[PDB]
Amino acid sequence: HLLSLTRRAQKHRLRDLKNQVKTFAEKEEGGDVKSVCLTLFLLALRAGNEHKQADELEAMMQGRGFGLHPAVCLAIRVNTFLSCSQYHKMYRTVKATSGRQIFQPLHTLRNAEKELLPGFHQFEWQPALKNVSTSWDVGIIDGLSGWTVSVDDVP
Amino acid sequence: HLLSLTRRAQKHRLRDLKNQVKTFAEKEEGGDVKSVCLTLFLLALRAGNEHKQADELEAMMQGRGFGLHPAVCLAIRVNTFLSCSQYHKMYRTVKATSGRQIFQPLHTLRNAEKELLPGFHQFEWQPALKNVSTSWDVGIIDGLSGWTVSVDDVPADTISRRFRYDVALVSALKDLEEDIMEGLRERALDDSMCTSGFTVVVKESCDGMGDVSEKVPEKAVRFSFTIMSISIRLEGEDDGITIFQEQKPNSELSCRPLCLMFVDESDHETLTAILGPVVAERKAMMESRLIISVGGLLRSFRFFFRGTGYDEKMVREMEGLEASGSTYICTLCDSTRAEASQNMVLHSITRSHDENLERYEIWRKNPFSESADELRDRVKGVSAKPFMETQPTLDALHCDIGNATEFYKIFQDEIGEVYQKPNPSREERRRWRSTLDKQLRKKMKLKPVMRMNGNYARRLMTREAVEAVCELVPSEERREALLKLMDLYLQMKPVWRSTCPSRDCPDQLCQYSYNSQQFADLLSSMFKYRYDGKITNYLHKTLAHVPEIVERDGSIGAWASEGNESGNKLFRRFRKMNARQSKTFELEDILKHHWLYTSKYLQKFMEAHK
Ligand SMILES: [Ca+2]
Ligand SMILES: [Zn+2]
Repeated sequence: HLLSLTRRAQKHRLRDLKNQVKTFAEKEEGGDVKSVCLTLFLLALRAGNEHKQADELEAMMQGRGFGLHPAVCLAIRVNTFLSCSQYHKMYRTVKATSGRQIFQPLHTLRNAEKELLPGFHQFEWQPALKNVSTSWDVGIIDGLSGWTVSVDDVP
Repeated sequence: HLLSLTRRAQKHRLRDLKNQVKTFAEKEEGGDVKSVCLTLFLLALRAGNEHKQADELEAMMQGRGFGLHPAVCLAIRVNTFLSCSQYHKMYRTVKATSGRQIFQPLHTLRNAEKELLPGFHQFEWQPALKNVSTSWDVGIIDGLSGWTVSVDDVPADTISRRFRYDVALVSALKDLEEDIMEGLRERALDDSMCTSGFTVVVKESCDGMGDVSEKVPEKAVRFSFTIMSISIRLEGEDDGITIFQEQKPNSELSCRPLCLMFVDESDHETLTAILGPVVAERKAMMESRLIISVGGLLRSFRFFFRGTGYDEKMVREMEGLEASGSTYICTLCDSTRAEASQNMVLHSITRSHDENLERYEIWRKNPFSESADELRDRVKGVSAKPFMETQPTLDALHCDIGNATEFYKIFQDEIGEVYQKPNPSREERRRWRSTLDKQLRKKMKLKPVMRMNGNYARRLMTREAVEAVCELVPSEERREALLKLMDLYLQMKPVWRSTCPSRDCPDQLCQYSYNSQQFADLLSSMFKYRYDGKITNYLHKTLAHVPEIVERDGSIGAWASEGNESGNKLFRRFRKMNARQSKTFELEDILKHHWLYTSKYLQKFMEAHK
């Protein structure tokens, strides 16, 4: 079996096959040796339904994503109701195993949405709004809106 | 470019080269089209000096499969209370975006788990176990155990779920197959040889839980066991050679649940009905020897069980003793309350299972025709029949709580004058409590608790907090006194709370005799007003039986029941997140999910090299 054989035995077992493939590739594609034998693999695997093999091979070759945009992750975390600490646990656990780190750490989520949250973009009005302050970078304010806290009054 | 066309486009171009490669593969390599192209491409990649991708594809179709192993995935699903549907949203999410899916689908988690749960690996008990079926594949069984449900009898109302005991044993031990073989190799012991001489020591714990905010009573009970140590016996002359000893026995992550019921601890009727088959298994398993395929070979184990994780309420309940302000305070010794304020230290361990059985006989047959109080005295507190054997042992954690509530009550008394005024009212007690609580908040920063949990007792039994309330007590002798008291207590504390005192604190053991004696003498002297004839029972256990127990049973605190108590916390979160939703299915689901949570194989991946 040419699977567990050394390099140069598979070499001279398949010299004629690789010669025929290189000749055909030079005949039709200018000579790109790699892309032909890569699609040979494409179709050879997709014959038996193991589409999973084909995906991970198109995963390696100029892959889209080792990793995810940090926004997609922040979104993942908030949309799976993940505790911050649990997600961090997961991040450490999924990074230590086969991790090139994929998920972003937590502290990069915290500055990632400073764009998603309110009070960020600059804006204005004309004519200037009435009875509304013009400061535009005010984030989350508690709604009491200036309650004159002394006790004896309406509390 | 061939990278731009459709796959039908491709086939219809590259048909003839596919035919050529298939025919040559037939005549020379066995007809293997797949491998012949894999190693072809692999060698054309190694033509360029593109070594790194040649390696990625080299480790890609062998050994490791997909991005991260399924078991690592099941484990993360478990270790984060991730709902099945939450997990699929994430799966779709991370897969659709840049994948190369990494996580595995649910139905492969659901198919790769049956390796972790009980009821999967084969075994055989030699000799045959007593009154236990021989099928080795029982999974989760419902605990009623064939109850004759007809209405007119006692009703089979109570819901329960449970494994068969031995199957859970074998599953958690084949889980420990990794570490036992690593212990076998690390010691450089023989592997194929010395297969029938293993020895396992197993701590089991039981406990119930009140005010389970259900979603029949509120209280729930959880019955669990833990693998303490594994040592070796073959081939003779010597003793048990330890191979494995639990590094963190007190942890929750090492506490394996077996049975869950929606029952209260109090009704004895329902508790014994459910937990009976279990007692017979333990008693029936003590004799036989286990035969398991471990480390590649069939091998034979023997067992020693140590029931130590019970609280005293249940320890005394489960042993026929009367509870709990009884005259016979000690579970180990026979002194009354009076006899426990007189003599603090000189005592000898007596109580066990079998004598309790015979003395119950003395109580039931009544061969000497004695009156009640004296039949009470001949048996020395043996009234009800023991149904279950528990090591006569002390629990660490609740001992700390008792001494902490006593010192809290003592501090409340000392702030005011209790040895001046021997009869105060409740007003001064609440009043004394109020200045203590204010003093505790200003100094040490600890708000009060309705009840002193263990961590507040760790912060309580320290010298600074004590000197912040010593400053309230005006007399300088009572002050210096309880301060010397606190110091003596702090020297003898790490003796019982440690895993192995013979190694971690040998010196407190050597002066333990003297340190406990000086504690008891100074208490009796400068406190006779309070400790005339009424002492609590943990104080007894700790002034009479600790050196003897820890010398006898090579370690203490390592067997407390804390590990199981804090796990109820997780039980609670598992009733919140993974509800079935049904009581019928829901206990089974908790057990399933919690058994997985407590596996070690999955905890090796939870660490991932820290
Ligand atoms: Ca308890
Ligand atoms: Zn005793």
